[PDB]
Amino acid sequence: SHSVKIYDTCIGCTQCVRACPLDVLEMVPWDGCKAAQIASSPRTEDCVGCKRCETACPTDFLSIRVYLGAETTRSMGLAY
Amino acid sequence: DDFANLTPCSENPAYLAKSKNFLNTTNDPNSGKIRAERYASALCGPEGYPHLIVDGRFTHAGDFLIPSILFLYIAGWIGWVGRSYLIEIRESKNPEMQEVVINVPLAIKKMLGGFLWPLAAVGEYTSGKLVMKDSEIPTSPR
Amino acid sequence: TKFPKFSQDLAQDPTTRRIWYGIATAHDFETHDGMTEENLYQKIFASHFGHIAIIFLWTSGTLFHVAWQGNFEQWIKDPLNIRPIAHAIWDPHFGEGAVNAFTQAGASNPVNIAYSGVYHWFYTIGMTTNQELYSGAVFLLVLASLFLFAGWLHLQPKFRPSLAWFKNAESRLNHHLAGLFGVSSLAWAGHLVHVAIPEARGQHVGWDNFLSTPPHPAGLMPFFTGNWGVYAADPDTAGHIFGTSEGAGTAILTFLGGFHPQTESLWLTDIAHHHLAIAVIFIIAGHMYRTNWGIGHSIKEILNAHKGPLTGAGHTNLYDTINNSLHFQLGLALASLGVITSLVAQHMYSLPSYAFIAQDHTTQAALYTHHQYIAGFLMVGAFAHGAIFFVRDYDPVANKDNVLARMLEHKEALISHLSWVSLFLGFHTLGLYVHNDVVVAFGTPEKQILIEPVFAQWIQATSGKALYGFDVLLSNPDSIASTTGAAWLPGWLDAINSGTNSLFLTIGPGDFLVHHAIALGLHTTALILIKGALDARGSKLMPDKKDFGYSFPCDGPGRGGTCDISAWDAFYLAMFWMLNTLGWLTFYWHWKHLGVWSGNVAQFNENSTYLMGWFRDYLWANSAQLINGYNPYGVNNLSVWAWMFLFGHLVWATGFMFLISWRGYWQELIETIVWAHERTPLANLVRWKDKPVALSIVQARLVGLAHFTVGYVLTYAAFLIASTAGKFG
Amino acid sequence: LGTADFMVHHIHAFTIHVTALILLKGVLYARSSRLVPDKANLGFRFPCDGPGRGGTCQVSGWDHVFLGLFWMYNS
Amino acid sequence: MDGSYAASYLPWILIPMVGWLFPAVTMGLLFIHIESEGEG
Amino acid sequence: ELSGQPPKFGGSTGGLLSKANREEKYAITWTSASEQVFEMPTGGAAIMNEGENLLYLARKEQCLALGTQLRTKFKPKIQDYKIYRVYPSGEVQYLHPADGVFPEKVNEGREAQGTKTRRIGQNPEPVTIKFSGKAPYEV
Amino acid sequence: MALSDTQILAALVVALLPAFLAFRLSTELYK
Amino acid sequence: PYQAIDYATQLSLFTHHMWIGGFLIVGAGAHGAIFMVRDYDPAKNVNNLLDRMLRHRDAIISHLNWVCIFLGFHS
Amino acid sequence: FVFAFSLMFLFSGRGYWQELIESIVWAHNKLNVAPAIQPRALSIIQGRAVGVAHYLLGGIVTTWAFFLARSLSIG
Ligand code: CLA
Ligand code: CLA
Ligand code: CLA
Ligand code: CLA
Ligand code: CLA
Ligand code: CLA
Ligand SMILES: CC1=C(/C=C/C(C)=C/C=C/C(C)=C\C=C\C=C(C)\C=C\C=C(C)\C=C\C2=C[C@H](C)[C@H](O)CC2(C)C)C(C)(C)C[C@@H](O)C1
Ligand code: SF4
Ligand code: SF4
Ligand code: SF4
Repeated sequence: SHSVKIYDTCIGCTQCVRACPLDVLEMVPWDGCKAAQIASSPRTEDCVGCKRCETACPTDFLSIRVYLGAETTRSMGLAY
Repeated sequence: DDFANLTPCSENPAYLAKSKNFLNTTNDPNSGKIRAERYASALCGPEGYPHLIVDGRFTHAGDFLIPSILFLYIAGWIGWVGRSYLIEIRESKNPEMQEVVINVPLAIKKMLGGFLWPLAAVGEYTSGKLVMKDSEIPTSPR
Repeated sequence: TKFPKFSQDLAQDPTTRRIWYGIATAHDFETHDGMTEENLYQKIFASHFGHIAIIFLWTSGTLFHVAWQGNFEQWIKDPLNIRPIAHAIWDPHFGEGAVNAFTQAGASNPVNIAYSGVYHWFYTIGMTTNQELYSGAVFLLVLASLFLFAGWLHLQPKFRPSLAWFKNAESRLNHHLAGLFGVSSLAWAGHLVHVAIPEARGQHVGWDNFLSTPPHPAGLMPFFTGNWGVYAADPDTAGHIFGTSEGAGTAILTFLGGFHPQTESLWLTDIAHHHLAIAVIFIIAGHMYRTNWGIGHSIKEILNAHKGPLTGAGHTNLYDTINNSLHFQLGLALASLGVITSLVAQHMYSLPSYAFIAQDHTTQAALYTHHQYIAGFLMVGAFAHGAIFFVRDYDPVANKDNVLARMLEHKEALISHLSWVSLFLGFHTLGLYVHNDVVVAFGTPEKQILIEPVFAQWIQATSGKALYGFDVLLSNPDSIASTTGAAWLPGWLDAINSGTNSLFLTIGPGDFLVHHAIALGLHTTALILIKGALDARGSKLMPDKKDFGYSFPCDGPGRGGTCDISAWDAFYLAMFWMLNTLGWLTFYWHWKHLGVWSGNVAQFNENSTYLMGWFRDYLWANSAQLINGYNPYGVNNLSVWAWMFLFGHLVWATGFMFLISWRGYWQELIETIVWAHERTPLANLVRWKDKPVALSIVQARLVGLAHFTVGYVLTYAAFLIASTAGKFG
Repeated sequence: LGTADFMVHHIHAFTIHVTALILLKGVLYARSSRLVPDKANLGFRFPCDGPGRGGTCQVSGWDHVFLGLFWMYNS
Repeated sequence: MDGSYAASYLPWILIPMVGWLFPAVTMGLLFIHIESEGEG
Repeated sequence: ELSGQPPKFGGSTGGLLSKANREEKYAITWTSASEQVFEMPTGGAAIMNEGENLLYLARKEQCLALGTQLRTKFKPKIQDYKIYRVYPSGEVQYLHPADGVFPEKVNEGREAQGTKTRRIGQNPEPVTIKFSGKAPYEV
Repeated sequence: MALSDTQILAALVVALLPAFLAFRLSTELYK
Repeated sequence: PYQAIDYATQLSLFTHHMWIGGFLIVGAGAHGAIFMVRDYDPAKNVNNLLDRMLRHRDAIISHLNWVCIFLGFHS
Repeated sequence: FVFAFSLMFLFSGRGYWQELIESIVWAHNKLNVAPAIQPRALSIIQGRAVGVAHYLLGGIVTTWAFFLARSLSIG
């Protein structure tokens, strides 16, 4: 499956979680930003790698990065 | 003895044979004769067409040097007026809007001041604000 | 699933992609699962043994097929009037017309006509009988067996080399310079003097009597007494006939220069002294680096000493960078090999070495095109693997402030000035070509812009070309350079001033324009490859590209779009420009040599100044015989070449739809096909094991490029061979 | 009309049916598909969905038009 | 399809194996190997 | 276990395939306040009935697309849908929402996953980690 | 002079040896 | 009058209006997908012909793909 | 010509051109002549549209010139 990493430059705008179509991301409490919340990727085995979360991130460089890796049936998003 | 393979067009038999039937480029009926006269002083090959020699020699300065100077002057004019207009509009409040909607007064004011572009360029280089320092330019990660 | 055993993430893939990617990463040993440095090096050692064995088997097969189904013994009796035969034809799908058409060159069965020029090579090196070819083939079989066994042996546990053995640069350089390069050249010189020259002078020399036949009459005493000039006295006269004793001298090392009057090729004794001298120089060079005695240089201290006040750290720490990185070494080797392959082509079309090979125009054109294309491929690969090194093996802290780091510092200046030079060449070359086209089309070809290539003509004069009246250096009879009493000067000046060869062909405005176009192509391909290599680590759009590897599809439609931001994509784009530049190069070479061989140089001279002449006089005019290989009326020997011409056009077209149409369309189409298969009775009994999916983005680009390149090569090869064979062959 | 006319007319039929296939797949699958089930929300003119799902290049209806233009040219 | 070289009968039998027998056997072996589930 | 009247649908060719009975399928259940027309993610329009509903789909993405349509394109917003994974043996795994609170809003008791204590520019160089089965982000 | 059938057969038999060695090398490299 | 004997005019007219027709057909294929993405509303289309088309679209596309392959192959 | 020119846009992507534009922007910035309207590589959809437009233009113009010359040269 693909890997999703969230770095300490997150501002907790929650756009990445909203943009995710397969419910891979989550919002957890934090303290490094003013919003006091950071993104997380618990359900990372369902990620397909559409990079919508990366597109939604407004930081100078993406505070959320997706590294495509091993391909499963879920990762390929196959219906057969 | 230079260019033993290139003969003057005034004596090259192919050029003289083909210059009688020169086509008229414009509505003037003797434009072909004028072209034949003007090209009879060049260096023609075995097939009778003029060849331009560009090695620095001043006997053939008309081939490259004079058009080179003309083009360099014109291109420097264009570049200098463009750069000056850009730098001038950069201090305003909407530099991007003046990029698509040209400030014709200021545009023409810079248009007419470009004939002294070499003096302005050398003064710019000596003043040190023609070229920015490497540490003041955004750069991509190595 | 077992396959692929070297990657677990691929083995757990349930789709057909596992089959594809497993092939693509098979020979990438670094990224294999649980791979160490020592295992990597030993596996590479064995694989290199394998490639060498394959090369020897290929050469043995060439020899065997030529000796078995060829006409070598008949060809040597008349090299100027008999077509060499490559291999026999056995095709049950043939018809009567094809059988009649392909029975050529005096054979009794359908045969092919060899264009690799191996007959001339075998004749020049002394092979004259079929049994000699057969013995060579068997010996090469044995050699390949020995190398395969050597790979197996040095792969065994007791014979596995250590990491320290592989990282011994000094000993490897010494042995491979003095031994691999020097001793081999000395052995070839000995073969030429002991065997090749006597056979060229009519004396048969073989394993049976080469011990009782001295090369020189007064032999082996002057070499030790120092009276070497004895071996240069009595050279082959101008009336010598190759392979006979008529007019043949006794010298074995000369400096005659020029070409043999009959074979139009370099003198054999000149080759002997040349390879002997370079063998001596290489053996001297091979005693340079310290290995385990007191004497000898060490590369590390030489590199760490040559540092200046402008480059900062200079060449410091470069030894570790080159030694630890295999991709750096591969890139350096590929660059050098490509440069010397281009050199082989350029110095082999103009200075033929094999007897009667200058008169076989088809083989000359084929050899030039082949080795130039090989050189282009190697030159692309050098930059590709250098970018791979920058992605993987480059350590910024170790190579700090040295030349390697300084490259990445002014990389923006590099790319900007390279873009400027590419644009500057392209704009004013296309402008001149289009201006000439428009002016000629309007019926007034006198107003063309024709620039004489003054500088190249001056260089030709400096070498001795007395046609332009420059009267400089070697063309100057009173210059000190022309009054040194050099033994090669008369022959070289005779050959260069003769218009019957390709030695420094005459040039004109068309050659000027096409050489500047070639310069544009070279600088543009270099621009693409260099920007890819320098931006491989990262750019403003992707500051962290190195984390994503060398080859990845994209980074999605966000942040602008990405779409071929990887360095692999830079290589993929540069392949097209390499092919285009090679096409321009080969078109120029082929048209100029067609004019030279037919004697109609004026056609090229006055028609290459405008692009319509290129389109009409070269492409349209020379396809008349090729496309008529098979007609509604019959079939001639060019039928196979016409079929391959159309085949190449077809494959070139087919690559376009892997290059243009992209994945999602085919993915949805395959979804529909999967539904159709699963819903069909009597077909539901058969089911797939790997879920069918569309090809990946990078795989699609690779497959499109592969079909494209195959079509390009096949089309041009067919056209060139057919045109030259019909015109001259 | 002879053998050549037969071959060319059926070639015409093949090319026309293929162009119709491309445009019909564009029209019918513009709303959604098994690969991307929400293409309608992405719009009509979007380049892709991403490198995920193996690669989702040229899935919009506009891309189907872009692909059908070439086949119309060929036919 | 008929030749005058020595041992002209060899291509009559060698080419089919290189044409059919060897490609088919290689196809079968590779297909079995790449599809053999497990054990790696 | 899983209860709800299936929405009235005429049947389409875009539905499940052998993967549903071989690997897994997905189920989405929601409470509708009125029998009204909604859009199948697999193609077509079907009416959903007042009360409980239950729909079987082939992919999690299809289920979440249907959930998005339910949440956005209906004035009586349907925020109560639940997405489960149904295995061929019979096991049903609750997938969405995880803890009953939508992931968009922060809820206490969650655990950070995949979070790195550095920024994207501080990743290690590949040359320092080569010949090990690791990637710069994996470290 | 042209070859004989025995020469071709002997060449085949000789080439049978590098085939066996190449098979061994391939099996060793796969390991 | 005098058009049939002017072969250039015949060829030009045929090819010109041929190209115009092809472009317009492709434009139909495009703007239909535009309608489907934007103006199609499932609420007003229940069991009507449009919905039935959207239901057996896989069968249509599969059979059309097969006929395209068959035509191209044999011709 | 134009057909071949179109193969610039159909065969390539926009990240390469974006990086090249980054380098050229650095060049223009060194001389303090950088434009206020930041230059960007064409979008993916725009790239495809430009490629298909120039491709069709080149092909159709080639066919038009060929047909007109042949038909005017056959009496
Ligand atoms: C790689 C070199 C090479 C190549 C390309 C060919 C090519 C050909 N040979 Mg040939 N041959 C070669 C070497 C080669 N030969 C050698 C060294 C021998 C001596 C043992 C022979 C003996 C031979 C005979 C006796 C006959 C041919 C025939 C033929 C033709 C039929 C196709 C074929 O090879 O299958 C048939 C031939 C073989 C199976 C010979 C065995 C192949 C050699 C010995 C091993 C090559 C392995 C190679 C390096 C593997 C590379 C792997 C790579 C693709 C990944 C064809 C033109 C036939 C012919 O003339 O038809 C018209 C025929 O009857 N060959
Ligand atoms: C239906 C069309 C057709 C077919 C089937 C053939 C078949 C043949 N022709 Mg032929 N030919 C044809 C049309 C055809 N021809 C036409 C129209 C012409 C023009 C008139 C010719 C002109 C012609 C000439 C001039 C010659 C042939 C020869 C041959 C033979 C070559 C032997 C061979 O293929 O083994 C060798 C097989 C290969 C090299 C395989 C290459 C293809 C694959 C894809 C490459 C491998 C990729 C990959 C590594 C594969 C992995 C392994 C795989 C098992 C998975 C073969 C019998 C030659 C011959 O008789 O010598 C023996 C020969 O000299 N033909
Ligand atoms: C005298 C001792 C000696 C010799 C002869 C060799 C020879 C070789 N070593 Mg080597 N080696 C040595 C000592 C030696 N080594 C030592 C001491 C070490 C340890 C420090 C190594 C460590 C080592 C490694 C680690 C490797 C080798 C490899 C190789 C082979 C590379 C293939 C090659 O270059 O041939 C082909 C090239 C030539 C013969 C010359 C190059 C051609 C020139 C440059 C240009 C062409 C000239 C001419 C115009 C072309 C002919 C034209 C003609 C066809 C008409 C080669 C056979 C590689 C291998 O795996 O091979 C099995 C390899 O990876 N060596
Ligand atoms: C001595 C030469 C040499 C060596 C040892 C290597 C070694 C390597 N290269 Mg390299 N390369 C070379 C030359 C070389 N290359 C050249 C000349 C080029 C330019 C073309 C490249 C371009 C290149 C790229 C772009 C990449 C590599 C990569 C690699 C690495 C492994 C992947 C690989 O190539 O296997 C897998 C190779 C293949 C699957 C090759 C498939 C292509 C087939 C052979 C084409 C067949 C054509 C077809 C059969 C024609 C049929 C004709 C018929 C119809 C008649 C490996 C370190 C890759 C890497 O990054 O790894 C670190 C990578 O991305 N190389
Ligand atoms: C015949 C087709 C063709 C042409 C003309 C070009 C031209 C160019 N390519 Mg290119 N390319 C092509 C095919 C082509 N490519 C293909 C098939 C590929 C494979 C995908 C590539 C891949 C490629 C890469 C990867 C790169 C280029 C680059 C370049 C530029 C280098 C500068 C140069 O060569 O001269 C200067 C340019 C020209 C002579 C072209 C201008 C021609 C016109 C006629 C000038 C006048 C414009 C005209 C007035 C506009 C009127 C429009 C109006 C009617 C609407 C140039 C713009 C490089 C680049 O950007 O360099 C900076 C680069 O990085 N190309
Ligand atoms: C009756 C005819 C007609 C009408 C009224 C419309 C109306 C519309 N179309 Mg449509 N279309 C048509 C025919 C028509 N189309 C045809 C025949 C095609 C197939 C090619 C298309 C393909 C099409 C697409 C793919 C798209 C539209 C879109 C649109 C909408 C406006 C946006 C637009 O295209 O403007 C902007 C127009 C341009 C930017 C065109 C300028 C560039 C052209 C192509 C250059 C032409 C060059 C010329 C032929 C030769 C010049 C040579 C040069 C050297 C001088 C609008 C609803 C867009 C949309 O989504 O709207 C909802 C959209 O994406 N149309
Ligand atoms: C000042 C200015 C600008 C900027 C200008 C800048 C920054 C310029 C920078 C230039 C640099 C850094 C380097 C320039 C190098 C120039 C070289 C190397 C010139 C070489 C000339 C040669 C080799 C002449 C050759 C022969 C000379 C001879 C006369 C014949 O022909 C024959 C022939 C062709 C051989 C702009 C661009 C911003 C705007 C402009 O309007 C003005
Ligand atoms: S790549 Fe797509 S599926 Fe994966 S986490 Fe990001 S938005 Fe979700
Ligand atoms: S979009 Fe980026 S900044 Fe916003 S919450 Fe997600 S990771 Fe943090
Ligand atoms: S390569 Fe394909 S998936 Fe990636 S950004 Fe471009 S269009 Fe989208």
